[PDB]
This record gives sequence, C-alpha cells and structure tokens, in this order.
Amino acid sequence: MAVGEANDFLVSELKVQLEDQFIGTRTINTSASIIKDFIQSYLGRKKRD
Amino acid sequence: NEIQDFPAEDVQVIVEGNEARISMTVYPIRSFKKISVSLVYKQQTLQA
Repeated sequence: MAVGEANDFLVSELKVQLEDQFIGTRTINTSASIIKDFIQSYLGRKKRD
Repeated sequence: NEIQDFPAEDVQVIVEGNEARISMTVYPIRSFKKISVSLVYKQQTLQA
C-alpha cells in the first residue's frame, strides 16, 4: 500500500504541477533549463519531506 | 556617391595626331525600388 500510495501521489502531483506551470507558456531558449530547475526543486522538496 | 564603382585598371587612353581616344567603364548609380525577402521557418531542438 505505502509504495503504491507514494507512487500515485508523486505522479499526480507532478502531472498537475507540470500541466499548470509549463503548458501554454512560451518555448523560449531557456525553457529546457527552467523546466530542469523546476523539476530539481520539486524533487528536492519531495526528498526533504 | 554619384556612381557606384569603376574598374580603374580598365581605363585606356590613346593619342594619335590630334585624336583624343578615350574608353572606360562605369557602374551606374541606382536607387532601390523592389525588395524580395525570402523568409524560411525552421524548428530548433534544445537540450537542457
């Protein structure tokens, strides 16, 4: 149960945040770096909790 | 800016008696009246 719960919450939160943040934004040159920084922040917050 | 350019090496002068023979070339001045812009769109990929 625990693993499955962690996987489901992780996927759902990542799906929601990625869809809210980067869909509809502009495909600027620094888009890939920004995305990378936002994922690292998000994973570092997960690891912190 | 009354002329564009001239091939200075191609200027020739020949004299015989009182006949002043001159021959040259000149690139004429002109003013733009048509502009053709061929724009092309492409896709670029970015890594990180």
